[PDB]
Amino acid sequence: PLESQYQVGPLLGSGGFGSVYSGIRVSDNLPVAIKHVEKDRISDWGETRVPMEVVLLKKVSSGFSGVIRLLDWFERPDSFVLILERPEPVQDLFDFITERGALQEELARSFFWQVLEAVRHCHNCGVLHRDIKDENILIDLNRGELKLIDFGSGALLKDTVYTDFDGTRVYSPPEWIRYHRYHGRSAAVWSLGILLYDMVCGDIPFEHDEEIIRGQVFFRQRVSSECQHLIRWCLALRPSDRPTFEEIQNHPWMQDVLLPQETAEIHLH
Repeated sequence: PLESQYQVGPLLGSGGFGSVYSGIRVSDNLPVAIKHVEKDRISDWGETRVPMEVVLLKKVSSGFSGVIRLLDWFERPDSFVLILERPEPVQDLFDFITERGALQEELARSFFWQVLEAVRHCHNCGVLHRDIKDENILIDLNRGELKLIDFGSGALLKDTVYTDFDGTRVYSPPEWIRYHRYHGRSAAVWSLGILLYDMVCGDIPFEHDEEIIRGQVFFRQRVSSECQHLIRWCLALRPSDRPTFEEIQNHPWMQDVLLPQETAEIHLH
């Protein structure tokens, strides 16, 4: 009885992922997020049959990490309901960048670093997010911690080729655009390059398919030579030419990252 143990609040948003509401667990007042997904709207089912998203979240929800955890879930006649962790106060990265514009490199470094740690955690747990972008990143404004949300387009990680994709197009790699084929890790690295550019310039680098495949990056804001270098590396046209997660985190631009709490004290408080 999901109706008894949770006090529903306002709608946080809705879209491809379904409808998400703010909530509070009547039990201990723990703040949560309640996600509703209609069964007719989900193609990927995992293993009882449940949306892949539930399988994915269970694999990454154990222990602490930078990914929003699955607290519990319920099946309804025509839909599934997922109870998600909800930090507070929070603002998604998209809104934060829309209000502040381009982010100082020190802040982008801390944020980017945390996203990398979150993605490594998922990959380490056999999960590929496939829709990494500012809209799917939550910022705990008081602790300065980022959290990954929406695994609805994800998949179990594998070393073989992927021929299916339903994530955000302007964040998808040239190989998906041209051949409808991509490998997990290298496609993730490309989306991380889009994300980083987004953070330091205030907007994404490419809008049309032709720009994605051309792959030339133009900087609309002042960005250090080292950051520009990391961005162009993540956005290498040839998948194998992109850096591994280890190479990204060992990159000159990624050194001396601030701690989440310092980050909040200096940039968010």
